[PDB]
Amino acid sequence: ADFKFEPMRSLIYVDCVSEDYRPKLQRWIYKVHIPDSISQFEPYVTKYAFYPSFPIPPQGDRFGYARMQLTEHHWLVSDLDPRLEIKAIAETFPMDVLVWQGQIPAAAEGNPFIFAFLPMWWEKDLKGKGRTIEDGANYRFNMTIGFPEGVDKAEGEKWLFEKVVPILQAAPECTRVLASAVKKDINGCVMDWVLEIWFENQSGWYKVMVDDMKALEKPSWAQQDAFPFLKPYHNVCSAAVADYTPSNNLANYRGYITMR
Amino acid sequence: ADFKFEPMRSLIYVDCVSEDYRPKLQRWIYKVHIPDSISQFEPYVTKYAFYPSFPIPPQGDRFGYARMQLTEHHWLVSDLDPRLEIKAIAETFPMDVLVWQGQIPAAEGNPFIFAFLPMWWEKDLKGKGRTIEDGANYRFNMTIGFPEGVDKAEGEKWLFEKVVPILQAAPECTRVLASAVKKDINGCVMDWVLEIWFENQSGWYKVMVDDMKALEKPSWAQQDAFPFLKPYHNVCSAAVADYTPSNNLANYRGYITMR
Amino acid sequence: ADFKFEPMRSLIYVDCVSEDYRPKLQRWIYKVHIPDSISQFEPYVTKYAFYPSFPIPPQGDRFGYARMQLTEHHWLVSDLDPRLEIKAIAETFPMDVLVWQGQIPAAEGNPFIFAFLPMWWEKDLKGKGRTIEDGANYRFNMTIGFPEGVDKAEGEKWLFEKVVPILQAAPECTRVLASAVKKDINGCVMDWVLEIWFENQSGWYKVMVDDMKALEKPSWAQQDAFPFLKPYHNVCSAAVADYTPSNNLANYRGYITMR
Amino acid sequence: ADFKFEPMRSLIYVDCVSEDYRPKLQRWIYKVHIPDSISQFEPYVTKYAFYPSFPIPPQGDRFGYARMQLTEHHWLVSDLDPRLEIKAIAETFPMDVLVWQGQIPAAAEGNPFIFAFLPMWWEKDLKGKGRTIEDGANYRFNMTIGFPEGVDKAEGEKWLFEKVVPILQAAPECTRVLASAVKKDINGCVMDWVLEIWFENQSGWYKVMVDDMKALEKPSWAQQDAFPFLKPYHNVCSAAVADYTPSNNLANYRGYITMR
Amino acid sequence: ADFKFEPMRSLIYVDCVSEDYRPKLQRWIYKVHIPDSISQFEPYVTKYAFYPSFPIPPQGDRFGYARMQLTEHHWLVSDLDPRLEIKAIAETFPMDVLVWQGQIPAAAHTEGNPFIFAFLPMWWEKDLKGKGRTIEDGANYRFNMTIGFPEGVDKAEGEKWLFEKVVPILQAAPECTRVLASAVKKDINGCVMDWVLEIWFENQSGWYKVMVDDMKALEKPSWAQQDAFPFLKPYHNVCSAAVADYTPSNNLANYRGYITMR
Amino acid sequence: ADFKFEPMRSLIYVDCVSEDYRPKLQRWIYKVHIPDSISQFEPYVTKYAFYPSFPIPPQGDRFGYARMQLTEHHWLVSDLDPRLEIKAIAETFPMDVLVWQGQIPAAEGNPFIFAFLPMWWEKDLKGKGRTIEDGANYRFNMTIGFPEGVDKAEGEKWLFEKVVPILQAAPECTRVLASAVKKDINGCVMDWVLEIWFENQSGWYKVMVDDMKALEKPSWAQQDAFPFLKPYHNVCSAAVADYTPSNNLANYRGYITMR
Ligand SMILES: O=C(/C(O)=C/c1ccc(O)c(O)c1)c1c(O)cc(O)cc1O
Ligand SMILES: O=C(/C(O)=C/c1ccc(O)c(O)c1)c1c(O)cc(O)cc1O
Ligand SMILES: O=C(/C(O)=C/c1ccc(O)c(O)c1)c1c(O)cc(O)cc1O
Ligand SMILES: O=C(/C(O)=C/c1ccc(O)c(O)c1)c1c(O)cc(O)cc1O
Ligand SMILES: O=C(/C(O)=C/c1ccc(O)c(O)c1)c1c(O)cc(O)cc1O
Ligand SMILES: O=C(/C(O)=C/c1ccc(O)c(O)c1)c1c(O)cc(O)cc1O
Ligand SMILES: [Cl-]
Ligand SMILES: [Cl-]
Ligand SMILES: [Cl-]
Ligand SMILES: [Cl-]
Ligand SMILES: [Cl-]
Ligand SMILES: [Cl-]
Ligand SMILES: [Cl-]
Ligand SMILES: [Cl-]
Ligand SMILES: [Cl-]
Ligand SMILES: [Cl-]
Ligand SMILES: [Cl-]
Ligand SMILES: [Cl-]
Ligand SMILES: [Cl-]
Ligand SMILES: [Cl-]
Ligand SMILES: [Cl-]
Ligand SMILES: [Cl-]
Ligand SMILES: [Cl-]
Ligand SMILES: [Cl-]
Ligand SMILES: [Cl-]
Ligand SMILES: [Cl-]
Ligand SMILES: [Cl-]
Ligand SMILES: [Cl-]
Ligand SMILES: [Cl-]
Ligand SMILES: [Cl-]
Ligand SMILES: [Cl-]
Ligand SMILES: [Cl-]
Ligand SMILES: [K+]
Ligand SMILES: [K+]
Ligand SMILES: [K+]
Repeated sequence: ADFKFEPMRSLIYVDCVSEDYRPKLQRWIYKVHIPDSISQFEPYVTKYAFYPSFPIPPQGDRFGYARMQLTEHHWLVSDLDPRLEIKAIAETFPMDVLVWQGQIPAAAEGNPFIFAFLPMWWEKDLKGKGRTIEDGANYRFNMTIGFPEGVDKAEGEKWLFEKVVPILQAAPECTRVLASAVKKDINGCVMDWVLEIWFENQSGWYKVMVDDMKALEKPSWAQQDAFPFLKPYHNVCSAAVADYTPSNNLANYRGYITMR
Repeated sequence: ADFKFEPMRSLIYVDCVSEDYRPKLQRWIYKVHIPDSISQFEPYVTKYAFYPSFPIPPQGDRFGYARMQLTEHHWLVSDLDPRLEIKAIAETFPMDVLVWQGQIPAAEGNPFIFAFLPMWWEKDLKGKGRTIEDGANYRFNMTIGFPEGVDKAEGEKWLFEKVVPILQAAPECTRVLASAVKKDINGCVMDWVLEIWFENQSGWYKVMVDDMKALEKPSWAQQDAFPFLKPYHNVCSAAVADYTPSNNLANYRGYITMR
Repeated sequence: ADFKFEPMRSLIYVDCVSEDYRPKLQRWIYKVHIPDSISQFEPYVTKYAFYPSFPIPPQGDRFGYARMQLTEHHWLVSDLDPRLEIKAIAETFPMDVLVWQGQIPAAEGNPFIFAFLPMWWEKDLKGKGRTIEDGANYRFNMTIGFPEGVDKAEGEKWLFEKVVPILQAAPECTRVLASAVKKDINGCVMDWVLEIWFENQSGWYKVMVDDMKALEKPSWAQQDAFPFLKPYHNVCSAAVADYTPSNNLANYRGYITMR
Repeated sequence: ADFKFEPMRSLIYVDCVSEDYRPKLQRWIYKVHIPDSISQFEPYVTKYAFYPSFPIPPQGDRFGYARMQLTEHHWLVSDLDPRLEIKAIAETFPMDVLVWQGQIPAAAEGNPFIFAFLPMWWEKDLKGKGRTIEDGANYRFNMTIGFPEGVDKAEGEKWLFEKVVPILQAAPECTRVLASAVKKDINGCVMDWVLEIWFENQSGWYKVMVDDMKALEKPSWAQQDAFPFLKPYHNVCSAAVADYTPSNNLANYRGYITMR
Repeated sequence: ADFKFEPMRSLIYVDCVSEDYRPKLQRWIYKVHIPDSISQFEPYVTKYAFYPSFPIPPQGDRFGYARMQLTEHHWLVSDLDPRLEIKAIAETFPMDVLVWQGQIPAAAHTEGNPFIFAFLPMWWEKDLKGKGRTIEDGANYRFNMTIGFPEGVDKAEGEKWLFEKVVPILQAAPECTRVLASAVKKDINGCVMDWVLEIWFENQSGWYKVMVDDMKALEKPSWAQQDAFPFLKPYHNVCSAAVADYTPSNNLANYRGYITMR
Repeated sequence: ADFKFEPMRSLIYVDCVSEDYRPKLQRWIYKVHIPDSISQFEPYVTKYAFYPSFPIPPQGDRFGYARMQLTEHHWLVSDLDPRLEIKAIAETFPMDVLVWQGQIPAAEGNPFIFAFLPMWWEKDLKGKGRTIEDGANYRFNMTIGFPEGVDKAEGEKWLFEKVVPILQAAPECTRVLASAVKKDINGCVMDWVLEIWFENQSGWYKVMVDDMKALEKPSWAQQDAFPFLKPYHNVCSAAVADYTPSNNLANYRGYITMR
């Protein structure tokens, strides 16, 4: 049977729940996970990249801040096609990785693995159209949200656009707003939206995403007292990243060369 | 909604209208334009290459000769899909680029010619079976668009029944390939892209200038001699080599400057 | 017209019929064939790799053992689409290559076996979940095609109900994978591709020679022992490693010679 | 005249004095500084790499912790040879870079530029000889020190190797100790030693470098009350880094590709 | 015996004497010469690059203008050490290449131009104008020129002329943004050239204004081999190229074989 | 203190004493040894390459034939300088590697042969001027060390006045190169490295076995026939191709596994 041409960009929000885990998690990612991954999908993934998160900002924990990285893939086919379950070589994946990323708690309950599929192009351009790289360095705050069980999706959308987006648009500190609807049909991801919101720096982020958002009234479905009113790491995940990453893995990886 | 699998090769004819602009245009292309471009389409363009033009030959001006390069992309999806208009980072594009390439004057402006094609040539009209072992080629790539109110079928008939026979008769011409432009993608005025190979500039001239004097002047002619089309508007061209070092998705390592 | 999205993995079984031909065949493959191939299909082939065969094992000749390599491509479109027949530059292909690989004699010629598959194995029959951490594999890749007038369904039933169970039972065998050949693409005579992993040559021999002695000789047998198929015509194979340095779209930098 | 074969490894300790500067400094480093640098020394530098610092640990400020990265070069000739002062193209260097790194304040004192030359091979192997990458992920604490004005160098050396290093050796948390003398003859660097001290993690670092070092008595020349007893960023600089960096710039750099 | 550490930058001035030869010469360079060269010196050459020449400017012929490229190597050891003459695989080098480049004439009837291979230190010895120029300051038209004074001209006198008569005209011209110079290492391979200069402009017009028009003010030296600056015999005592800041042909990093256009 | 500029090429003769060890040895070399090595010497080694050996020829065992590969390094400094003994990260080195290569048995082990040379061959004795255009070479690289108490000058005289003239006379032999081993670096027992080219295995055998029967057996002979030296102890060799894909500082991208 045929395989469908299904170009998509996916994002995984990778946390590191303790600094003591960082060397181990980082080693697994770069030493073990990259080659396993390329080995499997080189023929049908056109880009595979890691975007290390900037230092967690103040109150970033309330946004499900990924303290390790964003993992980004560009697919030509759906990885959730059941035919793609068969692999000559399976990935080397210690259960410890789940501890390091917080999927399993210190045994807190655990945090889910958030793997959001999107179209390759942003669906909505809500602020900053025409911005070039010449305009300067961006503090790029990528955030995914999923409305809690039994909140009507259209009602969540209405909240987002009526209440939240206008505050982003109004803030001179915010230079760019982009959004896409999560493709729910692919893997049953709980998230509904991915937004990217750019600032000049952490202080700008905080002014807008913490101080300006104090004006919002608390929705009836709120799972925390303040914006984003969603349960950290379960219904909201995020990372602040730079414009550039050296970890463009299909082009740039040359093995796990160690420092002398 | 779905995105359609639309594998295509595109060619852009990049001129440099004065030698005094060459350093600036070349810098923009290699220093600024490459990274902006790769940044945008790395996931759905499988090849992105520049083919620097050989020195403009005698009477090359009459063929809309691109004095900088051909720019070549291989796409997996149509770039003219409206959904692809949204970009996180837009390209850095000074207005001066338009002057350098001759789109804007600083007597008359020339259009930006961006022709989409299938990835494989539709017609193989001479030289089938030629290998790289057979020698170095002077590859004359030429695109033409018939003027307003010329029946396309009539233009096609002229091309294939009058023009190509002259190419076939010349032993100096080693290869003829052609494809119809995909006009449905971006409204390009051009109708055909041909590639015509010679051994060298003198062969090109003997055939494309001297042998073509035998053609009679069509009624729609916009100039007295072949190609009878308005330079840079209804005909563009470049002569290029078999190989380019500028295979940008594989070969680019930043704008390293000479010491 | 449209081109169909047709992701496929293909395998070619490349023999070297005499050791005296090995330097010449290897030179052609790496010096001439790689650049010709990349030149043609860079935009619509996502991976192009050679897997050198391990030394031919005892009785390997009876399995149509490829003494040079497996050649592997990953395609986004069918290479047998008639539109893909047209190429600006054709491959440089000396007739001697056919001699070296045994397609023609300098007793009897062997066919060119080019099998198209889906990119993912259809059947996982032993060893699901094996990781690279579990150790080095001796990977025996084997393709078979039932002789003329053997019912395909009957051959399939034999393969999966008689042959594969012997593989499954052997502790020496760590992995069994299989896919049906896509016969609709290029008319390949082969019906199945299997990959069967061992620890080493001795394990391969214990299972593929000694354990297979238990099989009844089918009525259609073309040789007395498993695989009961005519070497190089109805069975081809190679044993290869997990890794190859010849990942050609990523790793090739020209034919640099030893000092 | 001849050029001397002078193989050396150099380290630069690159700070970022405010989180608000991080995007700008990081952009300059990766977008502007890399190509300028490669352009100049590609023919006589065999390796050029950046090692991003792990998050600053508790009390890391007291160690002159470089909040951006270590910059590492391997030279075949001395960069301080006066003939090497001439360059066709000079580096693009906004004065703001000095602000971002803390060399100058915002329009005697910011912090000096610390550029330490070493031999390519560590001179002293004081703990953990034989360690392989198979033995696990390392938290690699690289630290350079320079004794203050009018402290006898031999006396400082004796203190380092007879008082400080024994505490490192006694700690099971410390898996590796390496040291080299700074080549002072190259560029007049104030630093005298570079050490690298490995731990499993941040907690190990802190247990040893803060808690175990409380047992040291305060030298007469001390410029702060606790180990390392040297003035942060002036007489001590440091960074904790991983075994691997994706920023192996002579091999891995493909231009400043921006995230979509 | 020991090999001496001898870091050097070399330049070869590669001409193409007819446009009809360009496809063949270019094919040889990129298809045959690159891999042969890398095969030989990968272990002791740290950079190998080609800088294609800009279109020959007006009166460029009088400057021994190389119509193909500059070839640039960075050596760790002297290639003229006699021990380096032995090579497992020798370069494939048809005598036709010499025709294409103008070293020999095309066909026996009843001199061409010499091969100019100049060794330099890796760093310019003299920075005479434009110190501190960055890439941010804009695109350069980089005119690289090598000169060798004719037989029986005192070298010190030639030097004094160069630096005290010629360079001041460059200094006075606002069109000229950079002047760099090094003495040729004559001890390596007996090259006739004495100096390599690089002189930067914004563009061809600037080059011409300065190197042709402003130089008309020079008086003609007694040793002159032509009436106008540079007063030296084209291709024999003067060679040159105008090149860009950047080349895609950084061959040790960038070469992936002779991939042909579709 | 200073480090001396000491440009050298070194060769290591890597055997594989049983086919059952080949997957494991090959995995260690490509998965573990490459990154460990690059990690250590990237800043002062300009080239690091593996040349896989062709199949062992008839009687190749008598020449200490390396059944895995030649390992080749180009150094800027002496790796045997005692200061280079200190390394942040030591190589991961299972003792089994010594079994696989035959240094240790599962009576007698074979030594590790690591020969340092100048980067350029000292003697060109046949085939000067041969280019890659002249064809594919079967390159037989052989190192020899005269036994204890044989005068070195006498061995040299034998090599160059008795052995090499047989190579010179044979039309099957297209190239002879030789260098003296640098004994001062690491105490290597070997005295010479030669490379001797043929067209193929048959040519190798005709010359190195049949033509060498004419030599009289030296008094110091450790075996009856040429090379008259103890296999793997006083003679080691490999036949290799002109090209290797394993140019490790340029070409390595991690241990990507076959699908
Ligand atoms: O990036 C991760 C990853 O493996 C994604 C992925 C790729 C291919 C698949 O078939 C698939 O199901 C998932 C990733 C990561 O970056 C960190 C982790 O802990 C786990 C991951 O899967
Ligand atoms: O090649 C050019 C180019 O930018 C093509 C292109 C790329 C991405 C798109 O989305 C698109 O619509 C077009 C190009 C060039 O080479 C020179 C120029 O002056 C302008 C160009 O666009
Ligand atoms: O791999 C080979 C190859 O060329 C396959 C192929 C590609 C495109 C086509 O149109 C086609 O018909 C075949 C290959 C090889 O690896 C070795 C050979 O000797 C010949 C080959 O074709
Ligand atoms: O490492 C930096 C740097 O400037 C190095 C250097 C190398 C060679 C020279 O001749 C020279 O003058 C300087 C560096 C860096 O890597 C990051 C920064 O943010 C600032 C730096 O100076
Ligand atoms: O690069 C060229 C070249 O041949 C250099 C060289 C190297 C070693 C030698 O011993 C020697 O004599 C020369 C070169 C080129 O790149 C292009 C040309 O057109 C001509 C050249 O010589
Ligand atoms: O390449 C090998 C190797 O390790 C060489 C080497 C490097 C540095 C040293 O200090 C040293 O003593 C040796 C190598 C190989 O390629 C295969 C092997 O089996 C063993 C090796 O050492
Ligand atoms: Cl913590
Ligand atoms: Cl586990
Ligand atoms: Cl900025
Ligand atoms: Cl709360
Ligand atoms: Cl749809
Ligand atoms: Cl019109
Ligand atoms: Cl008619
Ligand atoms: Cl006209
Ligand atoms: Cl259709
Ligand atoms: Cl044989
Ligand atoms: Cl049959
Ligand atoms: Cl049976
Ligand atoms: Cl039989
Ligand atoms: Cl690549
Ligand atoms: Cl801060
Ligand atoms: Cl002080
Ligand atoms: Cl204090
Ligand atoms: Cl000496
Ligand atoms: Cl400019
Ligand atoms: Cl003269
Ligand atoms: Cl004159
Ligand atoms: Cl590289
Ligand atoms: Cl065996
Ligand atoms: Cl051959
Ligand atoms: Cl002995
Ligand atoms: Cl014997
Ligand atoms: K204390
Ligand atoms: K004059
Ligand atoms: K004998």
